[PDB]
Amino acid sequence: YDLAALLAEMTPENLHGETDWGALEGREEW
Amino acid sequence: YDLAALLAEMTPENLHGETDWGALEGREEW
Amino acid sequence: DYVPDAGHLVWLNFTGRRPALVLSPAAYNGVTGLMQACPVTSRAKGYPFEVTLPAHLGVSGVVLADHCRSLDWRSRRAEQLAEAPADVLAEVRGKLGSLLGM
Amino acid sequence: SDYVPDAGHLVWLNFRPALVLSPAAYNGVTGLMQACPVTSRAKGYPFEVTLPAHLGVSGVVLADHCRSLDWRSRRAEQLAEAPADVLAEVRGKLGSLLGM
Amino acid sequence: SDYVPDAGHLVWLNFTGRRPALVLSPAAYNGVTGLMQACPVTSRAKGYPFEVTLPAHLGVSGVVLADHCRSLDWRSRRAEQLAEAPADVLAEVRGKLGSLLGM
Amino acid sequence: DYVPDAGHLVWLNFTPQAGHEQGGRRPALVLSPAAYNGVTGLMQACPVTSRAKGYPFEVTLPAHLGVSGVVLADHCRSLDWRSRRAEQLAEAPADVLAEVRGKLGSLLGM
Repeated sequence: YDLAALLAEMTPENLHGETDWGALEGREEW
Repeated sequence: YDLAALLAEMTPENLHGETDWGALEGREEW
Repeated sequence: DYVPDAGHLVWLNFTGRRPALVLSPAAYNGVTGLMQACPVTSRAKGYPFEVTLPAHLGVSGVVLADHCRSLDWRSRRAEQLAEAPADVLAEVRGKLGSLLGM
Repeated sequence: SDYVPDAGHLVWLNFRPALVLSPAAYNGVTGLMQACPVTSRAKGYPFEVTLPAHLGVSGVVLADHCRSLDWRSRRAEQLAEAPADVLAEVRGKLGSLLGM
Repeated sequence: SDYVPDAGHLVWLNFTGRRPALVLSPAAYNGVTGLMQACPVTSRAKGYPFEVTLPAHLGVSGVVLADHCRSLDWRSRRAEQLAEAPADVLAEVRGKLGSLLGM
Repeated sequence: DYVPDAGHLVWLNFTPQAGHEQGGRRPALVLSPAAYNGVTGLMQACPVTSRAKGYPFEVTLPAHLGVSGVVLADHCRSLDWRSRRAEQLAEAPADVLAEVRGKLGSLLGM
């Protein structure tokens, strides 16, 4: 995959924010 | 409304992309 | 013979497709055939520019105050759906005005 | 590449010159901006603000045709900085139109 | 309770609800640390270029977000397998994510 | 208007702001490039911890960077850096960034 090809396809209309995994759990560092 | 306070509440998790109004119509210039 | 007025909620066509809150006054809208309006969406996220519509109006959701745009309401076949209360209009204008630097 | 439009910039956009109203603090986060088109004067454009000379583009800003749009997909590129009084006058006309 | 996630597994993971995720790290690492690197499945495909579709026969509702990979404690989130992704799905996820990471 | 770039060491202010080093303000090494970070508001970053206990995915930071410790390459994660008020701390040398990438790539099966 060409990174420039990938990034050029990103638009404000197709973004996904950070996945919600809730609070930190178990041995997760952050 | 203080703009800084509004802008500080925006996150990648609550953004709304550009509203799709389809093609330009009539006297809409752009 | 309908002319959208400030505070109207209208259906608007796009290529009746989508509701919108009219901000510009009928004096401008009637003469020009254009209007400034903000889209209504069901997808409420807590975005700071969202403005919640009250419950029993005939359309649900939030107005996106920062998504205002000039639209040709004649060509898009604007049809009145309901009217928003004065406070919703004031909150949309206040939030958009903040963004625009007014 | 690095460019984020700021309030008062004139920019080229694909679909071409536009005046940016919203600040970079909004524009860079959302990828959207509020901007008005630049064109030539016409009787049918009652809310025009004339541009001064030597800005790379001449004409009028159509204050009443301001709109939200995605500037990243349109390959926004800076053109110049409009003077503060051009921005203030556009804001003044658009604010009146919006019922503020 | 014997289960240890392995690379290519699709697992349910809890959060505070549950959602599927594609495991990228190998069971050898996952079993000894109790952690794993996994990419979330999202139900809303938008044509984002890091979305990776899954073959429909897997019965997963949504697409993998290859750039949303993160370390997760699969024991405390009660991972349970629901399917296994084919190798070409893994290759596409890793190819897109490796591109973004500068590999 | 800072946008993190790959190789940057940044401060991320996670929700427990109080308590300083006992709270959520963490340093991290950014792996994804600014051309992605600035558009999405997200980034792929690995956390930096002050103490190394010799695990195979640790990458030690050289001295005098302005932050000390180890990059935990196996804890790399996609995250929202805009909400966490990312602030640049330092620049990691290219050999640290290549070693973190090599270790994470091995963990991810590349």
